[PDB]
Amino acid sequence: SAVALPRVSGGHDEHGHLEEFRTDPIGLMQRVRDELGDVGTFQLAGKQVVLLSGSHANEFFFRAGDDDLDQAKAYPFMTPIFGMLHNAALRGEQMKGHAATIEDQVRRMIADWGEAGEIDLLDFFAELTIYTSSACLIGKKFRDQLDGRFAKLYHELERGTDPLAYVDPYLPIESFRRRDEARNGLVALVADIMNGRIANPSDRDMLDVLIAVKAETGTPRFSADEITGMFISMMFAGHHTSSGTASWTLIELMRHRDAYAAVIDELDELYGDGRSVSFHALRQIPQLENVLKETLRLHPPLIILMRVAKGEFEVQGHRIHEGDLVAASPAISNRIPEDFPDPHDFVPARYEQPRQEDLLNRWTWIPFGAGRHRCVGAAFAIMQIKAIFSVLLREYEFEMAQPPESYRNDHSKMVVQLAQPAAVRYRRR
Ligand code: HEM
Repeated sequence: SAVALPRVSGGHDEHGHLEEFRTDPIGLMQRVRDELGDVGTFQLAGKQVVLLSGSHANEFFFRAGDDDLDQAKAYPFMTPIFGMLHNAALRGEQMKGHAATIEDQVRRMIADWGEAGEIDLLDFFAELTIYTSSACLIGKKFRDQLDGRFAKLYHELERGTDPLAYVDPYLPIESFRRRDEARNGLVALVADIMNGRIANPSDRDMLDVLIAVKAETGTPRFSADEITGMFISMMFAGHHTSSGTASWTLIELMRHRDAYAAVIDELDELYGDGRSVSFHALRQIPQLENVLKETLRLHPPLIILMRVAKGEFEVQGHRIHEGDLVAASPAISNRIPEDFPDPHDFVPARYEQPRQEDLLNRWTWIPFGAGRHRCVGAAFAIMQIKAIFSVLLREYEFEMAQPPESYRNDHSKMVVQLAQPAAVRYRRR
């Protein structure tokens, strides 16, 4: 019985649909839903990906236990990179402080901005998010010993996630080589901070905690190599997502001056009570929030969510087998026509009380995913954007220095990022 799941057209290239997935993954995924519907597959090298879409299919996907759809082995490119977080830095009691930390990191970042100038959205926000994450999730003391170097290396790590990892995480290609060398540079970086603390024993941070943990032998339990990895781990899920979202929030505001105007008036109005960013970032900021939600629907940082099937299951009559990669796609589900009218349109109103399309499509509006394993950093990420823009939009006004269309994502790697250049002009309000 040579029966198989329905497969999307194409896949002609050497590694099937891989070549396409590295160029236009969203187009490939839309063609799957368009030709096959809710359940369809495409081939990534040797592996088959079972792409689920639509409310019913996604519900099955998100309500499944880690015993059915495991995430652990779904992203082999993470092994070389790495080599819970919630308890350490995401406790609600900590949000207020993180709001202040973030505000401080932003003001520090733009400190040399002056009157007017230009920045690159990817460069600015990517580095800014390294500082906010490192400062909040690990500690300011640690962040203060970091600079553009750490950021540049961390970026090489993210550019080391070419879909070819599904063939082998250690292929002798350039991106995988750069990835390994970059991590080697991150260890040298962390080791230097570690030796400074040991040679010269106060506010304590997560690095202090990891350095102090002793093995039963009495010897320290973690090496510089292991600490760097854990640190890379703590910041990975929150870095490229925040950087990208921040970039696309400013891009959309700039593309739609009407939304920009509204956000600005509301911020000046909100802050008119004299309270701080750490006070307002934890509280409602409607216009800004709806622009954010609309930015996440149109440009979700994770365009595909992966899993490895453990058992034998059936989704809408189609049979999934153990070993199959099962996948959900926020890029695709977030634009399903019947759930989000004019899906390709930037319509913040979509989330105002009268519609709240985000809450009426619990299994389709999945920029943060859904179910039990819905992004645990969601509240932090929202607070961060509020905190970041409360500072930027009040101090500076922005404008595009390139055609509106040239602002787009780079889909060559599993981790999505803004293509360059992404130049933007700024000027003090
Ligand atoms: C607005 C920016 C962000 C977006 C769109 C986002 C989105 C997501 C999505 C879609 C998932 C689920 C992935 C899957 O189902 O395979 C996820 C998981 C996760 N995110 Fe985020 N995230 C963002 C920011 C952050 C930040 C800033 C942090 C760190 C404070 C973070 C930490 C995590 C963690 C730890 C998980 C794993 C959750 C679990 O499996 O239980 N995220 N995120």
